[PDB]
Amino acid sequence: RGRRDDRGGRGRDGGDKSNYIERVVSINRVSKVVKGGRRFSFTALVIVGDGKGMVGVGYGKAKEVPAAIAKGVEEARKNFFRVPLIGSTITHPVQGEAAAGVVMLRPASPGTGVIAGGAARAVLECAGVHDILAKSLGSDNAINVVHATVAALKLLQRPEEVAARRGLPIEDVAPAGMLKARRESEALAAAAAREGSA
Amino acid sequence: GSVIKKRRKRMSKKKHRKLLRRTRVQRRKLGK
Amino acid sequence: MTDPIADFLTRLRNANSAYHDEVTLPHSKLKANIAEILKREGYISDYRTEDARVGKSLVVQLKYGPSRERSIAGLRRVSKPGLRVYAKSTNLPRVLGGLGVAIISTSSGLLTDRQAARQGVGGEVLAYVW
Amino acid sequence: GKIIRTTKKVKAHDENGEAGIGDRVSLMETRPLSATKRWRLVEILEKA
Amino acid sequence: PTIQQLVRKGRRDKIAKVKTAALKGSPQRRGVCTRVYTTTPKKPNSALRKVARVKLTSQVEVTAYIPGEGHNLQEHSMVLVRGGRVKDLPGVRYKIIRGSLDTQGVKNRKQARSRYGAKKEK
RNA sequence: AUCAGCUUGUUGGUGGGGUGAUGGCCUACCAAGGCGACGACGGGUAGCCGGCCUGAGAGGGUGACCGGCCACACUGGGACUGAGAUACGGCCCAGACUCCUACGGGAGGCAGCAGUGGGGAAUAUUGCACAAUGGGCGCAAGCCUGAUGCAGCGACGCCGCGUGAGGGAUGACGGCCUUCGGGUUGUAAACCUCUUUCAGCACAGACGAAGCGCAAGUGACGGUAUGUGCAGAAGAAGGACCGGCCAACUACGUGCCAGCAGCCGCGGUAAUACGUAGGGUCCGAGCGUUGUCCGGAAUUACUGGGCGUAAAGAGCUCGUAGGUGGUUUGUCGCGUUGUUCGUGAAAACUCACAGCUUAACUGUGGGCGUGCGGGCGAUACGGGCAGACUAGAGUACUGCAGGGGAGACUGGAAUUCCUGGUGUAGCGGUGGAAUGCGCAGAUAUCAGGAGGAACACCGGUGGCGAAGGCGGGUCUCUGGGCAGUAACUGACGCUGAGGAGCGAAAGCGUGGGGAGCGAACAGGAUUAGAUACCCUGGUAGUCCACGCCGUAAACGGUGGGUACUAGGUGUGGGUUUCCUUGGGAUCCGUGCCGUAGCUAACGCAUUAAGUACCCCGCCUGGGGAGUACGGCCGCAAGG
RNA sequence: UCGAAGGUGGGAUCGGCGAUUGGGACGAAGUCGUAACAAGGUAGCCGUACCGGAAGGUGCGGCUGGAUCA
Repeated sequence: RGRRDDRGGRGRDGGDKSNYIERVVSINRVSKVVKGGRRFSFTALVIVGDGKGMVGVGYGKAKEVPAAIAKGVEEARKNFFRVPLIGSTITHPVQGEAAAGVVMLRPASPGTGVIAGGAARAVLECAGVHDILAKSLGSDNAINVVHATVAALKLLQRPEEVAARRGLPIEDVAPAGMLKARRESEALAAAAAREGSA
Repeated sequence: GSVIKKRRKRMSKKKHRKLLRRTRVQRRKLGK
Repeated sequence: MTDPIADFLTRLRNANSAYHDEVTLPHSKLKANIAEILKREGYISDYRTEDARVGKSLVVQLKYGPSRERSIAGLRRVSKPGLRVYAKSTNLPRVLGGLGVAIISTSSGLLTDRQAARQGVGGEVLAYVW
Repeated sequence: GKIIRTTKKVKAHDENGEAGIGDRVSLMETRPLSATKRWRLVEILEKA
Repeated sequence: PTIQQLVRKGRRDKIAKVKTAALKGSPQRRGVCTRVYTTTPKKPNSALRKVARVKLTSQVEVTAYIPGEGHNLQEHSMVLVRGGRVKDLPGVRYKIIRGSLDTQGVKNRKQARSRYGAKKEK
């Protein structure tokens, strides 16, 4: 990924809507032996997302690096994924496993900061979280820890969803501090939203 | 798995057996 | 047969994982109290106690959602024989951030984590379900 | 956290020989009555 | 595993794995140097490495490497050996301090400057 | 436990003795215990703690300062004095050492504060005061105090401040790159105002003392801190690093050299990795290196790991301690839990506040002190005791299947030899041959005899056994399994550290037996050469009796038990409902395919590697090495 | 009576050195072969026994982590 700063007198750079947040996690040239030598190709693990908390995971195969990055962008574009939150935190401590990828995603009080390793830091920095506390146990990789983090975010659910599963009136599903954090986060959603209307 | 591990182990074992052939006598008498 | 309640919750994880409608069990007192707690929190739908070969039996129907999806998203026996886990009042261990619940058998009977918090008594855990 | 069952071979003092093997005796701590005989037993509960 | 098996016996750490046997848990030891011969490393790295084997005060016989361009030390110099690591010659894991008791600092060294012991230009 | 037994004042009793006090503390007698796989007795190391460091915590490391206990005072014994003794600057004795001696005999004791030598990578002055606080004696004054208070020394640590500020160009001199245009150093510099902390020189000069004192004075630190003045940018910056991780790049110089490096790895005349230069980055009175510890390391995994093939399931069972325990009524309150009392010194730690120009620092008030003991309460769960139950477990009864085992007797086909026929020159063997047996009568064929071993066909993805393993037949003795009824007992269950037993083949001992096969051992051939394959011969062995040994890819590479989790189709054992052998249903077994789920992947998949509980074994990078040393078993090989 | 040191005695146990010797690790490159990986040119491996300059070879039983398919 070099020589991107450019000014063209051509038709268009085609800049348009959906200015999302896009992170390229790792690139390892992938070789293939054929008759008389090696054929080098490229893999780019592409994270895309918006600051609401919708995450994509794309996996680009091409024999050029920006081609593989662009194919990962289109593949994560094809496949988004909804993550439920509280304010800008996570709901409750989970462990995700993608066959060797263990990631523990635990919430924290706000202000602490996204503390995670670089793959999980990528998937969570694209997402709508600002203050959680994760760790990547096992598998020491990028692909399995990204995919394990997304499986960990599939083990998430709303407080309300849990209440619904059990047919119980909330209050009765959460404890009270987390309901107060719901009041804080929806209150600042009201303040920034009504400042957004004017 | 592979048989290479098995064969390294067995090389050690063989060498040792031989070493006890040749020193058999000597170990008996030097020990007695 | 070494742990009764592990076979109970084990049979609920298997019958929950394999999309079953009901389940049948050897009835006992402690399984009746756990079945009554999981009634009162709504993780299972309802249980009925039959008479059968020699003893009574516990037939639990499981509560599913708007399609085939499950309400009990897991069980885990923690106060297991060999490491029976005890809990003072300071912390009735919170489960799944509070969204899950903790079946805690205090001196007043069998309670949940929240009931062990407000009523001011602790003294066990048992399995906690989310 | 394993609740370990442990034993303790204390030594104890019967003046009247009221206890025998297998009994459920009480104990109470005393003055050091000899080299590790630091217990005397009152109100023996059950005999064998 | 089967927690009563850990109540019986289990779960101890492995081994301290001591790095240097200079002695005493001491950072550098002065030493009488003998036979300052120059060696040949492993196969991807071919050169001549300027080692000297040193009898540390701690009575042990070791073999240290002399960093820098050349060595002021001849036979029977009082060199101050610290512990290091040179991959390249097997069994030599100690480095002689340059700019020390006997062995003078490296001359015209102008950039590295703390290692190799070159004093500042007047 | 590569230390399994130790102990004879040793274990208890009585009478004395001793002590401030209980007591094998001591003694006489009597009794003969006591302590140990919850590790006794031995070996190694070590002062212990409040704490400190690290860590999300759990935990790991450590025991410096400060504080609390303990032990010792040249080495080793002993008492005396005294309210109280390891009696550091006491005594007595014996040692080792230093010293004085008129040679008769004496003297010493820094592990007090300084200080010297030595050892060492390394650790300070032979300081000044009792003004303050503590201590002693004294009616008091007062005297003593290397405790203490302070000072000196070392960037040894932690914190604070300084080495100037503001202006200043289409950006000078110089430097080094360059695409030869220029670009960087660089607003930085020179210059122009301004301000001076801190060092400098002046003069003033403390608090610490609501103190002591009956004397009139008294502060070691101290003419220090600190004030108010004067002069002037005036006296004040360095060290590492710039391949990757990991903020930061260019040229020149050497071109597998000289060197670098924490790991990966850089040097073979165009190195952003070596050396020098510019330039950048990061820190800053410091900055790098080495050592030691925690972290990252979920890499000893309680929290928080594993064992089909990656390291890892004992060859297989039986069973001692141990761990663990179905249904249900009562009782106890040992585990658990609630509450209150006591305690966890101070300091530290954390929160708030106050004090020093700020901070480090210090103080005040909370919390912490995760614990332990006493009182009172609760009884679900665990446990104890006392009971009850029949589903687990075992027994009885009726059957049923089977190379389960041992002993005994016996059967035929085939190979070899033997005697006798019939009968001749080849047979045997090979990729091709030759050693070899023959021509003395072989191989071939017929009749008879000996002797040994193995059991064609049935017989296979089939049966039985715990695992090894088990197939000619019959008889004798004996072991287990399965189903059916439910007659009995009433939780008697599960696992099982050590332990005993069984355990292919090879091998070992003593005595038999010895047909075939056959290591070793010959010859032949092949080959460069065969100490090999292939050929001809061939001893131990293979066989039986009696014992050893204890190993295997002893493999399902899968410890044992239990409950549950879509199915489909074979086959083995047995009960029953229906068609009337067919189908169904059921309990136990063994295969092939297959969902869910699981796995690193292959795969597994109701006979789990799925979901859970109980107990055991075992693993912690590869070699070194299942080896040395030591012990145990063994006739030895060896385990 | 007890009793420190001293003396005599025979042992335990921890080490240091020892001529010679066994193996082990590394070295580049030397000599000798070619055992293993493809049916590796005789399928490999386990146990054990015997033999051989060496890798190894053979026997007895086992195993697929074996092959092509009579």
